[PDB]
Amino acid sequence: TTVTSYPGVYIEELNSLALSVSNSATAVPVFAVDEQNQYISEDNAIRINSWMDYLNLIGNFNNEDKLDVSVRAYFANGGGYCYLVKTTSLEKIIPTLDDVTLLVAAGEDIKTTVDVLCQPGKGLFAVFDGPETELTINGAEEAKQAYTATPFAAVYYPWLKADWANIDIPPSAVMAGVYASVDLSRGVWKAPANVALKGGLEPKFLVTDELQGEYNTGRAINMIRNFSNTGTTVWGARTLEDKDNWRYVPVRRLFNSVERDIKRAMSFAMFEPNNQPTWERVRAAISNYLYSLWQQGGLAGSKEEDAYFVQIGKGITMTQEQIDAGQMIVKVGLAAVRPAEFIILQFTQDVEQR
Amino acid sequence: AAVYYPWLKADWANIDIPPSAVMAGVYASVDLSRGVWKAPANVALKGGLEPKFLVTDELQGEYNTGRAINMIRNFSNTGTTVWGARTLEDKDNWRYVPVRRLFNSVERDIKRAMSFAMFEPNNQPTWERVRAAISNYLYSLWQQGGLAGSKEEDAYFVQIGKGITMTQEQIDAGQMIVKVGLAAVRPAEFIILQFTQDVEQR
Amino acid sequence: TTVTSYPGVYIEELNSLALSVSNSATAVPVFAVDEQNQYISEDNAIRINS
Repeated sequence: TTVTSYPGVYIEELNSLALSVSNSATAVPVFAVDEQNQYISEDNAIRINSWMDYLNLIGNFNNEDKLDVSVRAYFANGGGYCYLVKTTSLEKIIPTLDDVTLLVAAGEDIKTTVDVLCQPGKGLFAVFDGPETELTINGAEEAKQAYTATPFAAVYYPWLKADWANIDIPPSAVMAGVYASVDLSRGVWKAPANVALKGGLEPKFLVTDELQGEYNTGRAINMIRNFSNTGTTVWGARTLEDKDNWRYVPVRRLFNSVERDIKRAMSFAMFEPNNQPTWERVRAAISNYLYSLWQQGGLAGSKEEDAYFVQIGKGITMTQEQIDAGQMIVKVGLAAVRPAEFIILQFTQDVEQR
Repeated sequence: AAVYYPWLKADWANIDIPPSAVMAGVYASVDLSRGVWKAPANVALKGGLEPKFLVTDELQGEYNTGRAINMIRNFSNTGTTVWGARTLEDKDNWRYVPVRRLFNSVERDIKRAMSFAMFEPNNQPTWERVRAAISNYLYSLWQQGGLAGSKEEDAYFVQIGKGITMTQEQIDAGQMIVKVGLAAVRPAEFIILQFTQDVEQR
Repeated sequence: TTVTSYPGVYIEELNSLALSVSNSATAVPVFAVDEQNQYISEDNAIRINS
């Protein structure tokens, strides 16, 4: 540590491992632009902040082209900054980017590129757009066949039609803004459904309630439905996967933003020597992040011993021989809240029975 | 030994700087600031010099095994940082340059102390001083966190005495034998994170 | 399970078998229509809701 050579006063500042977890950039999307759009440069993530910032790329032509309408509809719903890449070089740019967590298809049919991109380790929940044609109720078995069931996706059926820019707006770029608006206003764990679309755009296809019955099961297609109380609202929080674990886009995107806020904090404690002083700081810094989500109501459970658990230590999670290979193992439990998809009400006339 | 791949390029002195002289200063900066047992990787280079060759992460996958080559990699959070603590040997004992250079600085600080007790006659008064003086050094490293283990009976052990480490016939040849155990800490090379949705299971 | 190749942070999500039993569609009938009824298409389960 310190060497003492000459008689004098030696100042040395020993400091413990200071570890804290930063939460930032929950929903920052990317837009796979149309390949024909000549204004996006080839193989460069040109980044835009606002619509006046985007308008320096192209000063006119808000009316016709389907990318140009989509990013205008994106900034109207929710505020964010988005990168614009061509779909030809989509798989080359996205891994070398800072925070891209919604690979949003602005009507470009990039299902194969999404499956190559997102492994279970990376993250970046990627929304899709529904089929622009009519979906009847008895043609449900074929309309689901085009999408392949993966828990990193979401489909939204009715393509939207607005007053300005008379071409049909894709629903995926519209719903991309509602994600960043909900994750900013009420946090990431609240489901992005049941929020009115702030832009003045109506669904082109009306939604029967029985039509949503046989589509919102299996690899579900969420449906934008307009009714009289709140206007045109999004009405689906299900992803493209039907099992008990990963059924919901709030329960999926909470496990993205927790597994990315901790991974940035683990870069500070990267090459620290792992013993009992080190993994007490890593346990206490992660458990304060998972406690702050529990006080905000993002995790279910009555008290904090049930909402989460974190376990580091020789013995408990890793053996001695794994320490000799230099790999410390952190087990993290989360009980994420799931939305009330079907609130049911049971009415009894037996009040003394209880 | 230790190898560091990308030769560095700086603004001043436009010839290519070798990485070995650059990494030599980071060793003396880490060993002074946080001690010898902390791994000399994950420290930004204070000089204004960038790597001449960019490092792909998959390129480091098949080079950081076997007789490994450590790689200086620049990323956006901390700048150009050193990113390897492995030596040129792939076995379980001597895999790391902190676990190697701790066994150099302990086996040289004690060897200078053994010159004072060099020709002392070895009996029960002598090797009680040598046992108690070495065990206080290995206790001071344990309180600084340089040695793993829960309590001091597990972090180290030192054994001198007729019987235990040396026999009677080796005393008659005049050679006393000191056995010293160390459990040096090894760096977290691959921190892995396992996420479960079963919180009442634990 | 997991392979460790390069020094870094590895996220792997191990999840237990989540199994739950869904109860739905207890009594959904089919109607063998009359063979003379020309409006039902041949060999196709035409489905009606209301």
